[PDB]
Amino acid sequence: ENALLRYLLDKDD
Amino acid sequence: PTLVSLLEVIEPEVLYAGYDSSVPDSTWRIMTTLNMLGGRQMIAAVKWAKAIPGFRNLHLDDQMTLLQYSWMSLMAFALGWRSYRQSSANLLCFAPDLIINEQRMTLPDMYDQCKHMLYVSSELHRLQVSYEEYLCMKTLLLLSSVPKDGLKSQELFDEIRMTYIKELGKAIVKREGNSSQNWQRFYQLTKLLDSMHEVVENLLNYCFQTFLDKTMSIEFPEMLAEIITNQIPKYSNGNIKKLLFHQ
Ligand SMILES: Cc1cc(C)c(S(=O)(=O)N[C@@H](C)CNc2cccc3c2cnn3-c2ccc(F)cc2)c(C)c1
Repeated sequence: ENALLRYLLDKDD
Repeated sequence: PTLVSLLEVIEPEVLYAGYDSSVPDSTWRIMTTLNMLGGRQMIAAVKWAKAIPGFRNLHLDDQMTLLQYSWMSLMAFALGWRSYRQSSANLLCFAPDLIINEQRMTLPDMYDQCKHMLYVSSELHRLQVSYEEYLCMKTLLLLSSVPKDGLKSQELFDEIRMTYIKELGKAIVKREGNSSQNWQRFYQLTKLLDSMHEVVENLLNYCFQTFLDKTMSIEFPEMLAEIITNQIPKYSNGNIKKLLFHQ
């Protein structure tokens, strides 16, 4: 569904 | 470290639009550039939110929800502040290489799109809003809407939100006062916060129209396409509770 936002929140910064 | 100083240090860096001012202006060109710029501001907004004390403690679904509801509120508020700091006119300072000047506002449909954001900028100026008050208000804008049935971590959310309402209180007091003048200021700043819902509703009407009408050839980057796609059904099904300070 909201793949990109989910990735950005889940990934390490 | 104070809570407001933790909000200060995570302030996103200024992004450039990549706007070639040698080539002439057009509304479509400015709109297209602002949409591409907007996606980059929103990728940076995710990084920013993750560093807000308390935010990462909410359920991942609530993190997603809050960013998707508040995206335009955050952007118009950040832009209003950036515009109030650089002007002294006032103009819309989207990027150092893309300011919506006097001439640009005479382009077809530009003014109608700009006026609501100009109201935000003119209000921060009129109220002489400080750096610390703005930082507290901006985080509060991220926490300005919840779903109809609330969040997964609603109890924690309400605690985090109270903490930032108190944080706004502390910034208002730093300029005392005093002290019915403090009540007057808290009333004014939270009244501007409440007015952001109306500002955003008007911004989303243009945004949703240009996104849905493919014959306009108005491009949105993936980050925004995904936010818009998620938000359009939520609005049509009344799945939004806009939190208000005043009724
Ligand atoms: C003038 C105008 C207004 C709107 C509201 C639209 S739209 O169709 O919705 N599309 C939106 C996504 C156009 N992009 C933006 C809207 C609001 C603030 C924005 C951007 C892009 N960058 N910033 C921004 C700049 C500085 C800052 F400090 C914070 C954020 C467009 C295309 C043009």
